[PDB]
Amino acid sequence: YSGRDSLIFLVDASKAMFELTPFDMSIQCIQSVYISKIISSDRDLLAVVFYGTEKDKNSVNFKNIYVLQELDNPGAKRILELDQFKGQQGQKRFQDMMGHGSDYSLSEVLWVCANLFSDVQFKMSHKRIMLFTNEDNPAKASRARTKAGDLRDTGIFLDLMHLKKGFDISLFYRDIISKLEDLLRKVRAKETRKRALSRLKLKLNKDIVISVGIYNLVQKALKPPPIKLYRETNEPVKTKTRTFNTSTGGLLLPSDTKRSQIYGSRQIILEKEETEELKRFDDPGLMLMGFKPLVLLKKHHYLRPSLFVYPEESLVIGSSTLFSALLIKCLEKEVAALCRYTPRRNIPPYFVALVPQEEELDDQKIQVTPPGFQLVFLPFADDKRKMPFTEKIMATPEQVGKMKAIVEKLRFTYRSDSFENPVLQQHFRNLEALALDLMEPEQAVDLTLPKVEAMNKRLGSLVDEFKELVYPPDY
Amino acid sequence: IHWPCRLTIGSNLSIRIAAYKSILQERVKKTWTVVDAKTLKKEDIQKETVYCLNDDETEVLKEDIIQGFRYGSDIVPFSKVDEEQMKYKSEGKCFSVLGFCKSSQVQRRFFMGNQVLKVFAARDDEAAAVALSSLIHALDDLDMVAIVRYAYDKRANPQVGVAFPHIKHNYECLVYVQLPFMEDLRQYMFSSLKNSKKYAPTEAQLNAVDALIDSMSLAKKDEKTDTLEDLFPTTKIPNPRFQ
Amino acid sequence: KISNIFEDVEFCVMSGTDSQPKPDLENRIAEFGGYIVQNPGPDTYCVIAGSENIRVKNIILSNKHDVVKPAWLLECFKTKSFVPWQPRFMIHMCPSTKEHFAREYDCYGDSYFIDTDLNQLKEVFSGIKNSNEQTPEEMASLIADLEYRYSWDCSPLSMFRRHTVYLDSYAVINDLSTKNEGTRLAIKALELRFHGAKVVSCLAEGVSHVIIGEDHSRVADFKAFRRTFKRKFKILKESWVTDSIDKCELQEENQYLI
DNA sequence: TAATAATAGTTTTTAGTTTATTAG
DNA sequence: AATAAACTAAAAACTATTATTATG
Repeated sequence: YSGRDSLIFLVDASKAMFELTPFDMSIQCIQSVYISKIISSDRDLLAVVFYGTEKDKNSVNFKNIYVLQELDNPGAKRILELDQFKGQQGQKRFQDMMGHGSDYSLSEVLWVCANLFSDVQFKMSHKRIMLFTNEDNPAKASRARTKAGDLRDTGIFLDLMHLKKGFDISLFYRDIISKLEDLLRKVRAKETRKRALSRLKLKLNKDIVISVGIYNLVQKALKPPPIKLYRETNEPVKTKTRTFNTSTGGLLLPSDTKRSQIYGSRQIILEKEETEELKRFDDPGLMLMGFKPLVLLKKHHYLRPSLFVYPEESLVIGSSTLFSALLIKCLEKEVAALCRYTPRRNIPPYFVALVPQEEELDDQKIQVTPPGFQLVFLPFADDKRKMPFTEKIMATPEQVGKMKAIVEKLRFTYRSDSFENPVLQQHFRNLEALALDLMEPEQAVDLTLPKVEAMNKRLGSLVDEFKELVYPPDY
Repeated sequence: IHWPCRLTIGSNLSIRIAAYKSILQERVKKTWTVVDAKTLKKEDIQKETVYCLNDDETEVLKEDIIQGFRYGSDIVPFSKVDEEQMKYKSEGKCFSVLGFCKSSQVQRRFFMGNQVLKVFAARDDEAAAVALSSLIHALDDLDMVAIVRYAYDKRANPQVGVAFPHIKHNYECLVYVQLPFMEDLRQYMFSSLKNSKKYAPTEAQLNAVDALIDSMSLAKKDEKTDTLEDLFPTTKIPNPRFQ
Repeated sequence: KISNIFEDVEFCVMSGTDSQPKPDLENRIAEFGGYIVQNPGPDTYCVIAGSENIRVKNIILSNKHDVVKPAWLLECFKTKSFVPWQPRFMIHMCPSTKEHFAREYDCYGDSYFIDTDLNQLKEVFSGIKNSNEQTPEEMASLIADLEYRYSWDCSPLSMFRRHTVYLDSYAVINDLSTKNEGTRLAIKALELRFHGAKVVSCLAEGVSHVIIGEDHSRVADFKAFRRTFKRKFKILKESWVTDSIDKCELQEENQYLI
């Protein structure tokens, strides 16, 4: 989707944040945000501009205003530029080549920010500005507030917290504006997507269909694919690769490709065309079979992640009306739709259960279970597997009670997003370290090692007391 | 095949277990053999690359490549030998369980992975078998689902997973399904539908839909004999692609 | 071109960021014709290292090449020729180079064919970790023999290595609790401690040089233990200890009697 | 004669290639 | 001699993009 959110970092240089110094963790948070952005999304833009210095590096040459990074996609060079001033020696060298606190005007810095925002040549979905100062400085104040209001009217968002901590110093900026602790790299390796799956037609019957918007919500994440860069020049090769004639010499052709499967006595030689046409059974869409109760489910037959189904009022108008009716009926009916589904041409059909997904808006109106249906794959006969019989022994009421007492002592709310992949996190951290010429960044287990290893004594372990077998079962 | 490992409930108190691939999207047994046009065998058939340098016809070999990654505006060089130490280290074929929650919090919607495991105990370990039976009965009674950090082997990947038992008169075990990582939680804001003043279904449409639902019931209704029978059992039909 | 000996041989300046920028290192190898690469390749002679990052540590973790400080390069840059490696501008040993520090060097920067100077000795000794894990008797036995076998027992400030004196700082001898206060009698012990002298505070077999300070009436107590021990101690003035190291020497008992 | 047509190259999934443990 | 971490083609959409046949 076109348009992104633009955030620019503005930090005062008034020799008041030089004394940990506010400038220090301000720079640290800016670096952490830039790292999170470069690991999250590259379509966004970042800009670093300073004011109050003794140097006037800016396009219109305004006093004390210094620009360091203009609005551009995040880059490692910007990270190094930030890091060269991160340290205390970095702070003093920064103050040397930039200049210490001097006179300025907030109208000028807002004007420069507006010019920088206008400099971009892309549709830019949102415009936000982050500002940092310990205390409010403010004539100058009147013009500054007027210009800030004008920019806010133009569609510019502002953000700031005083760097003293509490809720004490925002007096001169009470009206100017329309917390950075969470921005301190608390989020890492985020993934952002804006597109949607292929919209199809709901073949509910033989004549009328519904334009259905397919949406994936929990699709599996994976590391980005590697590139085959050269050893010395460190740039990828054209990667030319296709089968040619080796035994006889020469070049092979796609028309020369014959496919076969050696079965029994002879190899049934064919061509590809038969192979793709074999995969063809019907047209893309969801051919509805009927309704079947949700209670009539094996409750353990998941095979492929579910996909959300939404109306798309772009090819038929009945999508929204009929889906709203069905969802209303989904209150009274617990039967689920049975559909033969094919994402595209030459795909074997799968039987699909449309579990009612009714919207559950919370106090903040979070779209929990968005209004529509989810695709539930139904396994075939071959998808099932045999299982050797096991009906040896049951349990005793004493044992089940003891196990209940052991387990319900430890309970968790199960926050869904509480876990991330340690492999992907470590991979991202390694790439970050290599891109910045550093040591091993850190290791942080995503609760993969159970915390019960230390709090088992806290929960009062009793299965150790209850060894049902004289010979140790846990040998 | 079985997955002979140990259920690490708690710090120690491990329980011998064996797991099997229960439900899986089946693949074809034999892949197509691309044979020669006229010889119909593998003489001029081979998979190979040139790795020509992007230039003017200079090329490169396997030792000449570096597995870089697109770090946004640029590509940082990296190699598999670097991956050898710059990777997460697993601990064997562990079955570490870490958390316990209520079955209400989890969702059939949030069932991820690409396989199903019937979490059985080990072979003829009566003490472990009865302990597992007691644990699964307790979990079922309290609807108290378990969180499992799973790894197939030393070279596998960590896998958060949900555990809830299955009870029958012929087989009794625990069902394991891979839980997500927060990266997988893709979000897409959607407009509400029940408040669609522009598209509000008429009550005549509502009653027609009710009649349609009643007519196209694909399962026998539970009578006095509890005849909740699937008139169209999909699970007992093999994939038509193979036939 | 200039130092074309570096040419026809590939060098990997991968980190090269201790104090010299990479392009300058990349440039300097160009007027010398040396081949520069950005990855560890078998044709690379050695890795020109800079800062200690994770991946150069991996190169150190690996045994693919040789990890080299820029000092060797600068030595090669200034001399315009190859310089044999020494454990002062060199980091990590490849199997080919493992013997290089073993062929003409034993275990440290010390060589077998290049005479070591004060700078070499200081760097070699600095490379050796500092730890005195040896009991004072062994300095008197073996380490004192360094000044004996090689004739250094005449050193000015350390000549009591084998001379064991009596720390005469007590009003009454054979009692170690009546320390004399306000006097400079402890200088004899520190001067003894300035060398390998076993400073035995009480009259023992070690006591052989009784350095009489401001009290000479204590000689009667010395007579009690002058026969109970084999190496008899003799009444000596402060010139034997107190003034001897002040004069930076080791006086003799006969010339310092009483 | 001064509009909308088919139209590329995006990412994004999705299905088809490769090395560890059972069988002798 | 099986399963599965870990590569490798391949097939929609959400964006810019151009030829109509607008008329003498």
